[PDB]
Formats: sequence, C-alpha cells, structure tokens
Amino acid sequence: RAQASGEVAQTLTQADQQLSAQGDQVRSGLESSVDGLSAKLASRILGVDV
Amino acid sequence: TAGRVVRITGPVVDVEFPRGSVPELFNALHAEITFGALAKTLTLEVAQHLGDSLVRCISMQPTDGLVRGVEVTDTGASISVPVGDGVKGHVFNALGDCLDDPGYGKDFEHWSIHRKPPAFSDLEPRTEMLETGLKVVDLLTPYVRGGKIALFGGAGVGKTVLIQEMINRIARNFGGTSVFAGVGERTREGNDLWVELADANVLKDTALVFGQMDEPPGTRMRVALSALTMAEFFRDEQGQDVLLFIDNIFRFTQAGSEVSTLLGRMPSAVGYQPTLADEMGELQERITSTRGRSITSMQAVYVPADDYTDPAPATTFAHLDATTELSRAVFSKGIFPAVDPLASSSTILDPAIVGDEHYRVAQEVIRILQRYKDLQDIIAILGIDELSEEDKQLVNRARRIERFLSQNMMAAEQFTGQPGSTVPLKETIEAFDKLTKGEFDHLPEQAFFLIGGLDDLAKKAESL
Amino acid sequence: TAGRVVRITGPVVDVEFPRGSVPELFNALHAEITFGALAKTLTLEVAQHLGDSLVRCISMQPTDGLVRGVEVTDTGASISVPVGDGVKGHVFNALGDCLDDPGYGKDFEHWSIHRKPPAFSDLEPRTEMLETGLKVVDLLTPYVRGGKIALFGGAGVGKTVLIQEMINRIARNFGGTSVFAGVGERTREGNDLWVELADANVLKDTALVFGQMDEPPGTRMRVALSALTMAEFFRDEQGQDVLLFIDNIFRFTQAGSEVSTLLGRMPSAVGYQPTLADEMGELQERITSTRGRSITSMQAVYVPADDYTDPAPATTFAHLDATTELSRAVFSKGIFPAVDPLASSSTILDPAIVGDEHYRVAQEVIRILQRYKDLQDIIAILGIDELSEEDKQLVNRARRIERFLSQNMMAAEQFTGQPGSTVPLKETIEAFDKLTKGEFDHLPEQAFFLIGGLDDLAKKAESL
Amino acid sequence: AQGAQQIQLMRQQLIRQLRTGLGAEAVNKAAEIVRAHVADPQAQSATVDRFLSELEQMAPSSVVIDLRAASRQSLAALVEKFDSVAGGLDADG
Amino acid sequence: TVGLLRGERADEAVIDLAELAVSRRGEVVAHVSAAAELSDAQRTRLTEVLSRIYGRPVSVQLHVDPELLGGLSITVGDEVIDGSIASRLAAAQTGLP
Amino acid sequence: TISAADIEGAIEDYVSSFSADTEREEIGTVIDAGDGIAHVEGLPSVMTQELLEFPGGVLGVALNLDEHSVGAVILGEFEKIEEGQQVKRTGEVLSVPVGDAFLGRVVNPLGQPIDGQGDIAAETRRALELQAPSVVQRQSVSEPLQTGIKAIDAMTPIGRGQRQLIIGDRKTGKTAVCVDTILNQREAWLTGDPKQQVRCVYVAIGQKGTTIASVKRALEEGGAMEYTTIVAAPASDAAGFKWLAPYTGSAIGQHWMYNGKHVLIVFDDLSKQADAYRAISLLLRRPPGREAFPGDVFYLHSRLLERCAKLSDELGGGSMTGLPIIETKANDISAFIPTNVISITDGQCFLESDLFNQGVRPAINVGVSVSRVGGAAQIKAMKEVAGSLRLDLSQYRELEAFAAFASDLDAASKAQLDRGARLVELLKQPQYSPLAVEEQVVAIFLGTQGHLDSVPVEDVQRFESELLEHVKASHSDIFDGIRETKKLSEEAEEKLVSVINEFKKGFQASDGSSVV
Amino acid sequence: MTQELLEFPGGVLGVALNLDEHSVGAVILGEFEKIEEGQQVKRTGEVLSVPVGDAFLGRVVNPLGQPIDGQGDIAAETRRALELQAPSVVQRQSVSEPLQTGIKAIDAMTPIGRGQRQLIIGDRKTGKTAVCVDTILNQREAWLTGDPKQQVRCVYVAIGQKGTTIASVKRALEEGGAMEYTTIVAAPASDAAGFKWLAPYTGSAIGQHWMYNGKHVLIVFDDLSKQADAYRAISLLLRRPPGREAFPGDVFYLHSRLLERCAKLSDELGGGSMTGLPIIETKANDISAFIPTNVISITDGQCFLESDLFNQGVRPAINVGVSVSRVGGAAQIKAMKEVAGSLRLDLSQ
Repeated sequence: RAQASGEVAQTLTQADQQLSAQGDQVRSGLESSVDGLSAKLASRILGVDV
Repeated sequence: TAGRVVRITGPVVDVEFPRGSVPELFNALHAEITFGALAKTLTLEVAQHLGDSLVRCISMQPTDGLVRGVEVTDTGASISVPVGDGVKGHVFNALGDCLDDPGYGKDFEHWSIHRKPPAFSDLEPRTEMLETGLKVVDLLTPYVRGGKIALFGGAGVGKTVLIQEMINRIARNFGGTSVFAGVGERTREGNDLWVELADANVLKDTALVFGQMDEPPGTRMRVALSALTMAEFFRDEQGQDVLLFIDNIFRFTQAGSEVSTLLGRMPSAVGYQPTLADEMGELQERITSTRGRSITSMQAVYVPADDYTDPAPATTFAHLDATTELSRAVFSKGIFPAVDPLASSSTILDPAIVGDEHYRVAQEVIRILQRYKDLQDIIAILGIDELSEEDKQLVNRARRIERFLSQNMMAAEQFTGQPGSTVPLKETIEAFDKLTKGEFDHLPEQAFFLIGGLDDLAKKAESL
Repeated sequence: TAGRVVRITGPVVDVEFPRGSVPELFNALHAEITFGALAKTLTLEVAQHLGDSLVRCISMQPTDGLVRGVEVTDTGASISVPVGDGVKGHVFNALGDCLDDPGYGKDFEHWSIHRKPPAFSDLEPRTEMLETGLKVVDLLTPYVRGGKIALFGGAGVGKTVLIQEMINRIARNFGGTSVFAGVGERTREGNDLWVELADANVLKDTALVFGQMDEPPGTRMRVALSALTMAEFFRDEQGQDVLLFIDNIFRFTQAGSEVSTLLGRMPSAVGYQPTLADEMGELQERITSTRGRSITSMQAVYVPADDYTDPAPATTFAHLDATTELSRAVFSKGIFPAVDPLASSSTILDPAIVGDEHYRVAQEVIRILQRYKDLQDIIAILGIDELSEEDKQLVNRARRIERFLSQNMMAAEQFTGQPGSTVPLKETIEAFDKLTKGEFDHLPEQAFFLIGGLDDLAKKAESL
Repeated sequence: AQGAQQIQLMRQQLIRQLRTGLGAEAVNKAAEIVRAHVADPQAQSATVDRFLSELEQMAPSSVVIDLRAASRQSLAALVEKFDSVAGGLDADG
Repeated sequence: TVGLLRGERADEAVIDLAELAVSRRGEVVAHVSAAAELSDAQRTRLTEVLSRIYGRPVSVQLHVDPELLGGLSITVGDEVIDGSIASRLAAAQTGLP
Repeated sequence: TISAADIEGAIEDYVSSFSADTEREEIGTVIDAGDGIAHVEGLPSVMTQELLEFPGGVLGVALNLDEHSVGAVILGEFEKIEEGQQVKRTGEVLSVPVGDAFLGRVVNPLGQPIDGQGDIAAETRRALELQAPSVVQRQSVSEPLQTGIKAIDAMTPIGRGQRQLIIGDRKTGKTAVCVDTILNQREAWLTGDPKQQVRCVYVAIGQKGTTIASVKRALEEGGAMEYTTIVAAPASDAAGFKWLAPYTGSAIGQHWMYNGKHVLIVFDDLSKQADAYRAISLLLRRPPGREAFPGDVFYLHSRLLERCAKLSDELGGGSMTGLPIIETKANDISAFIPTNVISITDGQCFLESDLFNQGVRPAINVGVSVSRVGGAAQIKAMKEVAGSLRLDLSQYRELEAFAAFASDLDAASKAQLDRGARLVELLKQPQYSPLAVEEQVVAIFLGTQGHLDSVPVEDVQRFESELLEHVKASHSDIFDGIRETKKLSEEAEEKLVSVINEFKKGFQASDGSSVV
Repeated sequence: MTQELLEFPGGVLGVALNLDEHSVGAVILGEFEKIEEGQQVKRTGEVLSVPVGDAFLGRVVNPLGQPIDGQGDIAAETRRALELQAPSVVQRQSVSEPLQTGIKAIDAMTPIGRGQRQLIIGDRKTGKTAVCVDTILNQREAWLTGDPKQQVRCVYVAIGQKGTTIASVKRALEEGGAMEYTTIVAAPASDAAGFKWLAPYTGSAIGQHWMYNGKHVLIVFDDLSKQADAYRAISLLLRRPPGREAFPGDVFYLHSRLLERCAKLSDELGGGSMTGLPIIETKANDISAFIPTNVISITDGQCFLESDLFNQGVRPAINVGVSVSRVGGAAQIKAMKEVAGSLRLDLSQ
C-alpha cells in the first residue's frame, strides 16, 4: 500500500511536467486558430461577412 | 363575476372580487394552474375578508406553478363531500375526490363539511353502554354509545387487527357501518390498510377518507371534518349506528396550528392556535347520539413528550370517555387482542351506570391482576418456589384471568377458519365472577387461550 | 455626484445617492465627523439597498457626533487590508492601519476583505497528527496539522489561558508564519499577548490584528474577515504554511445579531439573525486548507449561558476537525485546564491513523470516565462503600485518571507558581495504559493532580 | 487506478482551461473587429435594418394589454363624468 | 403638476404625463435606444412593424445612448427586445463553454 | 494526449452555433436587495417558484409574489446584485437534469458538476416538485435493504421503500451508519441483476467542504463511487442551495426509481435543511410560528420524504429508500424538527452518546428504536434467528442492576444475564466493515442459539471475527446455501454447529483459558 | 448631531439617540413631567458630556455631574465627553501592582490588581455591597501617605439603589474617613430611566479624568443589572425591537464599552490606571444566565457570592469553585505569591 501510493504521487509529478510542457506548446498553436475562429464569430454576431 | 389572484405566499393565496360578488367565508374557490408539468385545478378555502374586496385563502393543493392575475371562480358552497350508500368500499381524499377510481361519485348528493352539531333539544339525557361483545372491553373498560374512545399502541401490538375487529362488530351486530379518517396518515400505511381491509373483505362496508401527509395543512385539517360529514349522513338520513375511526387526532391539532400560523395569527401557550379549545370542540361535540341513532368514535391520540398537561392532549382528553391501551408485554404472552387490563380505563365504569355486580367483578379483576403485576418481579428474579402458599394460590388464578381476557375475535377468521365469538355482557360478568372465586383452577392455562364464552371453556376443557 | 446621510440609529446609517451613482453591496463609503475631540473621518460599509436610491450601511468607528445631511463619498471598492511579507511583526486594527506605527500600511499591496471560499475541487482531507505535549489533548482530542481546531466553553472557563498556551506550544516550534485575530477579546489579554510575543522573539514572524470588544459591531464583524484576508495571502500567494489563531469567533455572530434588528430582519430563535448559518458559513469555509498549502486554525468559541444547545455553538460544531470542550462543572473541581473528557472529540482519532495502542487506551479511558460519571449520583447518596468490588475499583481508577488529565501549563505560572511541563505522546500513552490497568492504584489520589509526566508523578508521590 | 483518474483530472483541467481561454480571445477579438465595422454610420443604418427585417419576420401581435379596486372604479366613474362635461365646455372652459 | 407633486419624483412624473397624453391621443409609446438616430423612412418602418406587433398604433421616443454600439433596443409596456450588438457580445461572453 | 483539432472543433462548433431567438419576453427591475434576497418589480406573468436569471448570470427562485413586486431568494453569487438591474425570466419552474451519467459524480443542487471532472451527459430533465406516487400506485414493502449493521438488520430492519430516521446527537456515528449502508451494496452491485442492484444518492446539506471530501474518499476506497452520486450543498453555498439540496437529491432519485431501479437516498442532515428554510422565510417577512420556523415546515419535510415509496408492477416495480439523518440538541426529541420527522418516518434508530462512550458502537439504543415495517423486511433465515433477540435484550436491560449480586440471583435468570451481556458484545461493530447478510445471520446465531455462552465476554468480538474468517475459508458452502435459499436449513445448521465446536477446540481466551 | 444634548424649556436636558428622516428621538435626562407638545427645543452644540475635576472628591452627584448632597455648586475643572474611546492595545501596560482589599478570602485567593476588572456577582443580601464598601474603606492607610504614585481615589456609582441605602453608604464611608477621596454618583430608584442608564458612564468619565492625569482610581458599579434594565426600558419606549430575554439587541455593547475603558496605561501616558468592580445581582442563584455570562466574559475574574455558603458561616461567601482571577499571582506582592500560591486549587479540591 505504501509503495503503490508513493509511485502514484511521483507519477502525478511526471504528468504535471508533461501537461505543462504540452499545454504551453498547444496554447501557442491555438493562438493562430483563434484569430480565424474569431472572424467567423464576428460574422455570426453581425449576420454579415465582416 | 369571477375574481383575480392578487398575492401568493406559500400555501396562502389572496384573491380580489368585483365589488358586489365577494364570497362568504369557508366557501371553496377554484383556480387553474396551466404550466404543463404541474397542470392542476387548485382548490382554495376562504379564511378571512381583508377589506378592499380582498379575500385571504389557504390552498388544499400545492400553490407551486400558480401565476398572479389568473381567474378564480367561486363555487358558492363550502367544501363538499359525497354522501350515500355508494360511498362505502371506496377511498376518498378530504375534498371528496376518489383515489381508488378517479372521477367516481360525481353524481352523489354532496354535503357541506362545515355544519352545526345537534341542537340542545336532540341529545340523549344519559350515557348508555355499548355492548361490543369483546370480554376485556365490556368488563374492564366499557365503551359509551356515541362516546369517544382513545386508543394507544403501535406496530407489533395488533392495532390493525383491532380496527378490522371493531369494523366487523358494527357491521354484523348493530347492522351499522364504519368510516375511517386518515388524518395525516403515512401514504405507505394508507396502502397497507386499503389492501388489509380488502383481503379481510370488510372494505365492502367501510368508507375510507385519507388526508395524506404529502399535502398542505389545509387538507390535513379538513379531512377529519370530511369524514365526520360522511358519518353524520349515515346517522341522520340512513338511520344507522356508525363507528368513526380517527388516526391520529393529534395531527388535526398540529395542522390547525400551522394554518393559524400561515394566517399570521398570534400563537398561544406552547405555540398552538388561539382557537384550539373551540376548534377541537367543533369536531368532538359533533360525534354524538341523537333520536335513538349514534356515532361512536375510536381516536388514536399521540402524546408529545409523554406529558398529559400539554394543550394538545389536555384539550383532547377533556372530550373522550374511555381509554384503551395496547401493550407489547401482553401481545408477547399470546393474549389477543392485547388490551392492557390495568393501563386501560373507562369513565362509564360506575355502580350507577353499570350494575353493582359488574362494578364489584371489575374491581376484583383489577385487584387480582394488580397483585400479579406487583409479583411478576419476584417470579422473574426468584422463581415461583420463593412464594408462600397463600399468594401462589392468587397467581394460580391471575394466570387464568389474564388468559381468559383473550378472545377468538372475528378478525382472526382470515387465518384460524373458525368463526369469532360475541359473548353477552350477562355471561362475561358471570364467567369472571366464577373465575375470581377459583371455580376453574384445576384446568390448565391452555384451556383458557383464545376461548370466547364460558360454555366454550367447558368444550375446550373436555378436549384437552 | 456623491451621496448624503438621511437617517442614523446607533451603528446603522442610511444614505441617499444620485439616480445612477448608487454603490454596490459591501463597498466602503466615507463620511466626516467635525465636532472637537470626536472629529475623525468615518468609514462605513454598505449592507442593503432599500429602493428609491437609498442604501443602508454599518459604521466602523462610533457614530457619535455624526449629523444628518453630511456628504458621503463612495470609494468604489470593498474595505481593503495591506498584505505582504512586511506585515509580520506589526499590530493592525480591523481596517488595516498599524496601531504601533501609524500610516505604516499605506505603501503595501492592499486586498479586498471579501472573496468567495476555495472551490470544492481544491480541497483534500488532512490526516497528519499535530503533537502539542498536553496530556489530555494528545490522548483524547488529537489535533490535525492543517485542520480546523477549536476550544469551546462558557464565560470564564479559562479559554484565553488555554489558547495562549497553544500559541506557546505550537507557534514557537513552527517554522512557517502565523496570524492572530482578536475578535471581541478583552483588550488586556491582547496587550499581554503583544508584550509576551515581544519578550520572546516570536513577534518577528507573527502578524497581529485586534478588533476588541470596546469597538462597535462593524469592526467586530469585519476584523475576523480582515485577519483571515492576511492568512489567505500567506496560504495562496506564498504557499508557506501558516497558523491562524482566532479568539473569540462567537463575537462575529454576536455582532451580526446586534445589527440585525436595526437592519430590519425579523429575529429568529433566541434572538439571533436569521442569516446565522449562511453568514458564519461564508467565513468558516474560507479558513480551509487546500491541497499542498496548509492553514492550521485554532479558534476559541464562547457558549452563551453554558448552553451547548444554543444556535451559535450548535451551528459552529459542524465546521471542526477537533473540539476541546471546556466545562464549568469540571473547572469547579479545580481540574485545570478543565477540558471535558467525555464531550470533547476529534475526527483523526481512528486506529488506522493514530495506531491501535493509542486508540485502545483512549477508548478505555473514556469508558472508565463515562461509567464514573454515571455512578456519581449513586456515590453522592448511597456512598462508595455500597458498590460492587469491580465498580469501587473503577471509581478509584477514574478519580485518579481525572486528576492525571490535569497539567501544569507554562501560561499558568501566575495561577500555580510552579513552572510548566511538556509530556511526550508515547509517555502519555504508556502512563494512561498503566493507570487503566490499576498499576498506580497504590498511590494517593492527590499525587496525580497538576503533575505532568511519570517522572514528576513519582517525585510528587515521594513528596507525600 | 485512482492515480490514472487524477492524471485524467489534470488533463481535463488543461482541456477546460484552453477551450474557454481560446473562446475568451475569440470573443474579445470578435469585439475588436465588430468595433471597427461599427465605427462609421453605414454599418449602423444597415444593422438596424437587419434587425427591423428580423422584427417583420418576428411573430405578429399576441397580447391585448398594449389603483386598488375602490379607488380604480371611482376614477373610472370620474373619467365618465369628465367626458360628458368637457365635451360641451372645451373651447374656453 | 409641479404644483402638486406630494411625494413623487419629477422625471417620473413628466414621463407619466407624456404616457397619459399619448394614451388619450389613442396611441401607445415605446422607448427605443441606439448609438445613432435612424433615418425618417427607417422610423416609418419601425412604426409599420410595431403597428403589427400591437393593436394600437405605437409612437416612439428615441433615447440615444452610445452603449448600444450596433443595433437598437425597444421597450414597450414592460416587455423588451434586447437587439443591441453590446447585448449580443455580453451573451457571447457569458454563453461560451 | 491533448490535440489542436479537438480544441479548434469545440470552439468552432460553439461559434457557428451561436445565435439568439430575439423573442419578445417580460422583464422586471430589482427594487431592493439585502442578505441573500432581492425584490423584483414588474414580471406580471411570473409563476411561483420560476427561475429568474439576473444580469450577473446569478439565479433566483421567485418564492413570494406580493401585489407590488416579486420576492426572490438568490442562489449563490448574491454580491453581484444591485437596484435597477434588469431581471429576465426563464420560461419554467425549477428543474434539474437526470440520468445514469450522474453515477460517481459530485453535483451542486442545480445538477452542475462540482468535482471538476468535466460536463455531465444529462439524459432527461425533471421538475423539482412533481407529484409523489399516490396511494393507488404503491405496493407493500417486502424486499430487504441490507444495511450490513448487526444492530440494525437484526432489530430495526429496513425494507426497500421504507423511510428510516438515523436521529442522534452530534459525533455519535450517524454519518458512519449511512456510509456503512452505502458501502455494503457493492456485494450486490457486482451482479448484473437489476432487482438486486441498489443505487445510492448521498445529499450533504451544510457540511464543511473537507467533510464531503472525507465521505467521497471513504466511498472511493470501498469502490462505492461506481454506483453513488453525491449532492453537495456545503456550508458556503447560499441558503437557497441548502434548501433545494434534499429536493434535487430526490428529483435525481425519482428518475432511477420510475425506470424500475432500486434507490437509496441519505439526507445528511435535515436539521440544516430546516435551518436554511427558516433563514429564507424570515428574510421574506413570512410569519414565524414555534421555534421561529414558518408555518409549513412539516409540509417541507413531508413532501420531501413521502416521495420515497415502493411502486407497483405496472410502474416497473422500482423503489426509493430514505435514510434521513437529524441532529438533536442535548438528546431532546421534543424539539420542533425531531417531532415532525419522528411522525413522518416509518422507523427511528435513536443513536445515543452515552452508549457511544460506554463502548456500544454503533450506538443504536435498541431499547427505544423501532421499525413499523418489521419482519416483512427480513429474509426467513433472519426471522428464524433474530425473533427472540429484542426480548433477550429487554430482559437483560431489566436485570442489569443485579450484575453486582449474580451469586444470589436464580439460575433461570442468571443464564439470561450471562446471555444478555454476550448479546450486547455481539452487537458491537467497527466502522467501514459492513457484514453481508449471510455473515450477520451466522453472527446473531452464535448468540441466540447459545453456542457463545461458554466464551468470556471480553473475547466475544474476537471469537465472532475469527469464526467468520474460519468459515469463509474452510466452509463457504454454509454461506452459499444461506444466500441462495434465503433459509437456514437443518443440514446447514447441523454443519455450522459441528464447525463451531471444531473451531472452539482451536481457540483461546485473553485470560489463557479453554472455552470448550 | 447624534448624541447631542438638547435643552428643553424647564432647564431639563435630553440626548438625541435616533435621527430619523423627519424627527429626532430623544431621551429626557431629568423630571419629564414638565414637557408639553408644541414647546420650544434649543440645541446645545455639545456631544453628551459631564463636568469633571478633583473638586468632586467628597460629593454626591446626579449623573449630569451636578450635586445633590445640598453643599452648593462644584468647581468643575473641565467638561469631558462620555463616549471617548478606550485606550488601545498599544497604550496599555500589564497589571503588576495590587489593589489591597484587606479581605483574606479575596486578597490571598483571587487577587485584585490596579487596572483589573473583578465582577462581584451574587444574589440578594449576600455581601456584594459590603465587599465593595470595605474595599473603598481599606485605602485610607495609603491615602494618608499623600503620594500620587500609591494613593487610590474612589468612585462609587449607585444605580437604582433606594435613597436611604445611598445615605447609609455615605455615612458608612464618613465613619472611616473615606469621603476624603470618594465621589458618589447617585441615580436613586426614583430617577428616570435616562439617569439610571447613564450613571455608569459619567462614573467612568469622572474616573478617566484622574486616570489620564496619572492618578490611581477605583470604580464600583452597584449594580449593572439596574443599568441593563434601564437601557431595556429606554430601548422599548424608543420602539427598537428587543433581542433575547426582552433586552435590546446591543446590551453587550452597553457593558463592553463601559468596562473596557478601565485599564492600566503605559508610562508614556502618566502610568495612571482605573480598577473596575462591577456588581451583578443574579436572580434564583444561577450564574448561567444572559446578563451575568456577558459580564463574566468582559471582566477579568469573579467573586461569586453564594447565599447557601453565606448562611453556613462562610462569610464572605465566596464560592471557591467558580470564583477566579485571571491575572492571578501577577497582581500580588512576592510574599503573598510564595505563601498563598495554590490556595484556590487546594480549596476547590
């Protein structure tokens, strides 16, 4: 029980470094996409091709 | 002519009417709820007039989904409930709507629930004993014809069996009927009772009225007055004797206190409504005999905190004439119908009202059982061998009296297949007179269980 | 643009604003007092909107000398408190200005007093035991490192001595930071804390906040939220673990009850404000420790009329991991620190967390003291000579156990003259294990009183 | 198995953060381009027209409505007495 | 009216007089708000549609305000149309996953 | 792993769906606000209990409808309210989403996820205030709800459909008795049969947040988070969420019930339901009655509890079982809320702190607790054993004072004293260890058949726990036979007594004596 | 202003406690009989104040600081506002020096120090007044030294006492020469609920004026139950909704801001102090009642005088279980700490 619990605790630190590294990359990729998605959203707000 | 809903607060609704068309108080008003999942016809009872043609009402059904400004139609009569022989064998809510088959009974005559008790000139000028034919009841705690009887007990003490018994007694001996008022009854218990009275096949002579706990305190208050208005028709127009059960009369007091609080009136001692001793009176004074016909009542009464000084029991025990108490310590001995012979009491047990012989035999039976009740501790702790010979001869009689109170009641015919007995009063006073003098001590306890009358004791003794 | 005062009643002030300028709930307003020795700027917190551009507020300084029609300026934000590292080693009033060095906080980062508690996703239960070296506390009510811990008690049962002993035991050793909130505590014991913390070195890392019982209800409400907004910065923006001491957390709910009648809320049971549980809950939930960032809370709760049924104690008990419940009935026996062994409790006292050796001994000690408390009424009338040999042996163990739960605390130097002592958890367990098995039944009863550990118990038994 | 669930919780925490955080840039960037479109009145008079044609497409009239009873009935009676009086008196009366 | 105000607020009183006056004129009033005034023909359209949303003819009081940075809002009785671009952007911000 | 396609697709899918119906609707304005209440003028077509939405995204319930203005209690984010705010009405009375996706989730009273584990796949929606099953739609209670507590299932049985009250003082184990009940059901749930599968809702009202996390962690460790939903109204949430929390737990429960599942609801605890409704009602200036509660508080609890029932075969034969908890001040049972719930419920397990201290844990007062359902909720094998147990404990409670003088007591009752002291030990039980029915029938058998009479009192629980481990190893066929036939057949009884004697020869007492 | 003195035309005064949107709700501080509707009121321009000075030594005064002993007008040094704030946590100093009562059962067992509050709670006729008057009498041995760093001045505040009881206290002090250094504030039973409410505050103002000037002061309040009843009467006539036991909501703030204003100052404020002995009369001998458990929680210790100890010859009747002083042996001379150091715990055992 103590060994399996200790391995889960260290595994959560391994996930935190993976997800923060991949999250910082993927938020940069999405900043390109969101400018394109925003132009569609403004056309839905107005009802015209802004 | 119709009114408008003008304020809503919880179960309380205020309505406004055209100047000339204001309804009389205690009229019933109908209002529609039109949201799909909550679609209803809401029934309002008029409580007060606030001026400006406004009328203060309480709702007999949940107000949830009601909208301001909706139309309200006055029915021009009080809450009204169906009356006739065709009421028997059906289950009704307080408003006179059937639960067993919706829309039944629309064609019946409808009576107002709010109507006066008998005029002073109509009352019977003396109490008369009711010969119910149960040994323990007729001897130790005689019931009063058109009186009220408190009942105490719970589950695992035969209470539903005593109810089936007393229904059979009225139908078969007096040619009467019963009405049952579920005044704030658990919905599960109301279904267990409806099935139990159907399986017993007694339902065919009983009208069931249920005010469930699920519904606002206007309904749990008005159910008792609804059931009593069905019993009043059977007394007055059909000319039958009637037995009105109320379970439980405490919830009629409580529901009255909660309606008085929703109406914002100042609460009295320990929080009850200021009308309490009148509001209970308008129900209890109405249960009575007139012109040779009678409404007997049995009333399960809860006591809060077990104290008989609290205004809810202390108002209730002013009215009722007899007190039957069921005991698990008597049921566990096999002694059906499990009426405790010492804790139960009656106010008609006096030498002036019942014969001098009956009073003597009742005082002797109480004395013998009171000695045995004192001795039970010595028996349990030290055994019968620790007694003398003078008191061991008393216990030899007390064991047999405690058994001989037991009866093959008609409610047991569902299981035992043998019919139930109905002993004359003049036999049971002889049987306990002979038994207290010891003329049967040479017979074993098994000869006295479930026995009925004295000529039956002779037939079981020669069998054993 | 700004408003004006319309109505004044004690601590409650109503203000009126131009049509669009009406301030939000919980903004800080300012008003000016101009008479002589009372001349000050007054800060004033928004409680309600009354309609027609009226707003109702609660004053922080006393309203004496305020005048109708004076100008009121909305600051556009809530009351704000200085937060940061340089807060440690200073004493603040509720409003966040330093009493021992005026103006000191003006150049810090300021935070709003009011914020929502941490979201349910961020909470995890805390299950590491805090050792304190008090016999009864470490045995029967073991404390939780990162939990919420409390003292309860009636007026004058020594709560302010026990909390000053908890500062002295825990915060000395503790390597993090600490905060003390004086919520309606008596000012003298606030100064006896400030000077004791300056005579030791502990003030170098301690932030003190004082809103003492001389101040009006506005500050007695907001001082708890102010000192908590200092602790919530040390928990959140720094992750450095923190001790939060509160004395007395009842005064928060009391001050709410003092304004509630003037704010125009109908009073509930025993005169408390109806918001009580929601108003206290929005404070108590903020004190929680979220995953990986500990607050250890230690809070003293007053108990009106010693009545542990009273709504304020009875609400507060839901919020706590360990409760050390003091009692006047134990204090009257001289058993200092006067914790009730039977009412006091902890959630961490499970054999999976403390180990079975602790759990067995704790449950045996409680069994003995419970059987003794049941026998006291027999012993007071019929005398100890009447009991069974096993019961008389148990009473002689219990009377020794009760006294061995007393201790010479360090803060009780002025109460007893003797210096203070700390008893290890293992020695505490071994000593009560021996006591429950009678291995000290040959000692005189007075040897165990105030003594501390087994080496001291022996030395006092040799003194006799 | 609970460790694998807590990794999935931290992944879903990041998914939640990024989808809403993207939407917050999308909406504010849509407000920047809308604010630029609206800056001259050729957009306003067209936009009220897209709305007004939408309102001609909106459902036709469905409500007839378009001070306590004793004072209200008294005011109605008073207004009926006024209507007869002023109908003769009006031109200088 | 200023002679007999007795407890009311003056701006609410003069707005109640105008409502009374147009009701006596056989019409109803809607309060309309936009960033800029519409053209006269566009106001005739607004009248032509409201005269189909309600039984009586509707007059309009245009309360120009810059906050409704595109579109307009219409208040009549105590029912409204939330037609402004500023309301659309608030609904986009709040309704987003 | 996280990808740009899914994050772009979700945002584009909202963006391309984003529009407004522009529909004509009624609006009111906030005229007043204080302390968790707002008053709204206008809204001529609002209905009692309609969800109002305020402009800060916060919601209110429109619980009072005066002549001039609506009175609305505000759900949660009260600080965001100001005079002159526009109030929109949603077109519906209070509703909650329902479905199987709620299993293992923690939710706020509106059915929004609060555990942070993403959005919930709502299956259907229900109004909070639909009619309870009427007296013609029900069926008699006749199936056990196995609690797995010896002191309950042997003396105050719970049948599925019953409403059983766990009334006690604070820190007497009320939450521990209900967590043991929810944990016990895993032994049924691992089977596929919908008749045996019980599904559990735990409704936490006014707990602190870490106490709800502590219960969740205690259900995770037992695996009960496969089949249980937690409705969380922690003490921080506004009085409106505390007042709705029982109703939304019931409104989730009813959807599983009406589909022919079996449900268990625990309400923890209805004293804080009542105290939250009193707060709302007194702020709305509604008239106070006794103990400051508004008039309708019996109806508040009753319309909640009377929705627990067993349905007939025509409604798929489902059921819902209520375990309401309440807390009693200084052990009184004459206060307003305890008196109301004791009259509404079918049975009442009084827990008492005096028995909790004396060692009798869980602290069921077997001398005053009762169940109006009784034997209809017990399997035949349990009636065959437990039928004398209440009588034995009543005779022992009378005899208890003679323990000082047992030499002089007559032997026919000295045996009843030695029995009763062993039954009071046999009824003790450690927390988070619920016993399956097939193991508790063998536990009560040891005492009631008198096989335990030769064991010294201090060794009884160790003897019970050692025998149940022994039988569960060498002779599981006794337990299989009990479970599969529901009857303790004479072959299983003769096998069991042979194995009890064979175990006694292998046992030792804490004083070192033999027990044979 | 809020709590401004009003002047009514009979020369009687009042205080403006409620300021409504259109009227001022005032309490009359004197003979209310002379008031008529429609007569004039003048404002005074002064927040509620009292005259103060050392000229008050030996005098009996109305709560407004004017004399009733009949010995002519008082040469007051200044006015002082009744509601000046208590000395804050930074201005106070630790209690370290004793207030000698000369009663063994107090001075050894539950000491009183300069700047402590010690509640003399008890039932009717148990010695409450007798302990306090004996305490004021014992100080003469110090006063005869003429040294301002050890002599104690006294104030005795009679609230709701009958006039012959106050005249008995006065001559019981004159028998011991204590009227050389005592002031009496008298709100006798006849006087309107304004005076009966106000008497403790004017006592605290006359006291504070000597305290901040570096003198040592002792205040006796006799008894705060009659102030709490007078504030209940004032609040209910003003129609404020009552809280628990029909008291005003803020009956705690009536007593807290009275008793917190007496403490020991730092040497940076002359080092003067004020010592408070409030009295509480508990009905039916229960200490666990609303008002007594407030004042037990505000003060620093209890001398609970119990009638069923008084009757059995234990006089003065201190219940040694409940009685305590929370400053304890920090407020005793070294010899008394060595000799008596455990005596309360030994007797409670």
